[PDB]
Amino acid sequence: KDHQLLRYLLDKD
Amino acid sequence: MELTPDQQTLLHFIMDSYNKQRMPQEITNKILKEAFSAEENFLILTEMATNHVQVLVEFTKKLPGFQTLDHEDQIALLKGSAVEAMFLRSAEIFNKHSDLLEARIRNSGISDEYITPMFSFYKSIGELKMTQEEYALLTAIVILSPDRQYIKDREAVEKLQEPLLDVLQKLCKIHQPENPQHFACLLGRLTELRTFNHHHAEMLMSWRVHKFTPLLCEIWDV
Ligand SMILES: Cc1cc(OCc2c(-c3c(Cl)cncc3Cl)noc2C(C)C)ccc1-c1ccc2c(C(=O)O)cn(C)c2c1
Repeated sequence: KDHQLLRYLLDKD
Repeated sequence: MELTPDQQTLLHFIMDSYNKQRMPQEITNKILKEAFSAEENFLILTEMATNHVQVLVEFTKKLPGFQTLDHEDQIALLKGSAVEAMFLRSAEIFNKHSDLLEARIRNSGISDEYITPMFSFYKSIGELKMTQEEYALLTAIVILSPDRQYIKDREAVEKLQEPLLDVLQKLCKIHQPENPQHFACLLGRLTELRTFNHHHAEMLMSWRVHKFTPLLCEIWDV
């Protein structure tokens, strides 16, 4: 599990 | 000499997205009201950098074709462009309160080794008198750099970046028809931006003594 926050922001709406 | 409808559409999506960015008033009030000390000053810069990385993700997602790229290459493009985009934006704001911000930067426990080239870049940016379109397109061209580390499909990136360099050049020809070197000076800013990556790495690497934010730790592998 890497860049969890970054992925959350990128993958959110 | 004019942009084609297709180029006008592309430029329009970029400007619209660039124009949405903002620094929350919660943060700006701190620049004005918080204590003045190397420790506090460093913490404020940290909060600003974090808010910017967020603004940067929102801007990138709206860049034409970005979301059609491989999901991991999207991550790699953001991690490799964050410092560069953050310096470009800093430049912009500094060249258009700022007094206190400048003072905090110069007193945040950061070496002149870094501060010096930083303020010199702000100067050369200012001397260019860049338009908002120039700042937005340069920011996107910096983000869509096909040569970053860990990118799996570089050609898919080239396809997105090329059309932006084409529009930026045309804008230079239409708005500065008598100064054929204008485009060239913008590229000089692209190469100058890259030098901040090493500098930034040393600022991070070499002052372990310190916790940043979760967002910054991931983008900069802290
Ligand atoms: C103006 C600044 C500085 C900043 O510093 C963040 C840092 C830098 C460093 C330095 Cl000092 C200068 N340039 C680039 C780097 Cl990257 N070096 O280390 C750090 C932190 C991690 C300690 C981070 C973010 C902003 C910033 C961004 C956008 C806006 C903005 C708007 O968009 O409307 C309004 N304001 C006042 C802004 C401030």
